Amino acid sequence: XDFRFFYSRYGAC
Amino acid sequence: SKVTTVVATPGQGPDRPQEVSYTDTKVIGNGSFGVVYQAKLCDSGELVAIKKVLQDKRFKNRELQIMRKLDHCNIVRLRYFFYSSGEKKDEVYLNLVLDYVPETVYRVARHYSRAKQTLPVIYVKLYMYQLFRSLAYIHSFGICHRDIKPQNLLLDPDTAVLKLCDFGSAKQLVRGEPNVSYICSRYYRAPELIFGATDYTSSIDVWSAGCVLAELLLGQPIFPGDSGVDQLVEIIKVLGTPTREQIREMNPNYTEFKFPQIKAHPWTKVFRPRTPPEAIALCSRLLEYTPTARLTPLEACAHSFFDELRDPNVKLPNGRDTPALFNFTTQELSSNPPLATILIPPHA
Ligand SMILES: [Cl-]
Repeated sequence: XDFRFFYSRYGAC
Repeated sequence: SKVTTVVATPGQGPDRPQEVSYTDTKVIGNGSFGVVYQAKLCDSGELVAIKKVLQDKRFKNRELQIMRKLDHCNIVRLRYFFYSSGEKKDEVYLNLVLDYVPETVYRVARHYSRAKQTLPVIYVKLYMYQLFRSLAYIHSFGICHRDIKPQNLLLDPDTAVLKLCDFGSAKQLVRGEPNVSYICSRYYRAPELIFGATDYTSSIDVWSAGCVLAELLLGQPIFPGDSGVDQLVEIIKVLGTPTREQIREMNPNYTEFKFPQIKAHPWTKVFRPRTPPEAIALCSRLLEYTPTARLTPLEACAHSFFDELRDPNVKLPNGRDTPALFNFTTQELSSNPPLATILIPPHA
């Protein structure tokens, strides 16, 4: 998907 | 352990420039005019996001002007601003230093979607209610955000606090003064924007918020498509072909075009069978062709879908307090003050 930030605690995609 | 200092102006309150020091910078995202950095303020240890926008040497920057005026618990706070060089040679950039929030509604949604699981409805209520409060607040100044989408809904996942961000498209709309139609992002654009209208109102944000709600209930965007014609086909498959009266309320230049002829799909068949009926009912009053028939943000806050939030004993699933929900101001309630009877329950 199209994410605001490089990283997230919810995983990568 | 590099420390950087700059002279910057606080985002609210005193216009007096101050020395501000920060450290631990690291790249976290990409902006239209340069990379986005996280930093840690030396005085407090608080994390900030710093984003760059191009300074127009003939007009003062609308996003800064808007973000200095706003003070609301569901809107990201401008801490400081200052000017610098940047990616393009010879250009001056405005740097906006914002309170950092680590997640977004979009990340949470994709997390559940990829797991093939339904976002718990309590979170759907919390997020949407907070989004509608932020809209009620900005709309009360005449300001339309014009780019509502899940990636602009910052989220503290533990506290469930939502903050609206990215005011780079926002504008104070004035009836009778035209506006560009080419704002708002794919999947979230109201049909009058797809139709190129220049005389729209803040109700375009309410359409976009209904698209976010539907996406949280579906696990995917409700009106996808890479072109306006593909998006419109998805809208018509749900709402049915718009009538001539409806097209004239969106953009009267489009009344006589040939549109796909489709009967509306029943709202109860759009979502999965166990979708709560109040969520479907709310969505049907947000995703309306006629812009003036859409709920206002304050009316959406008062909708019965959010009644659980007004119950004295509601907690997050992790046992925490709900975030602040009832600290309305006079400003925020000014479009319709006596919704307060619904909006501020007796225990608040
Ligand atoms: Cl995101």
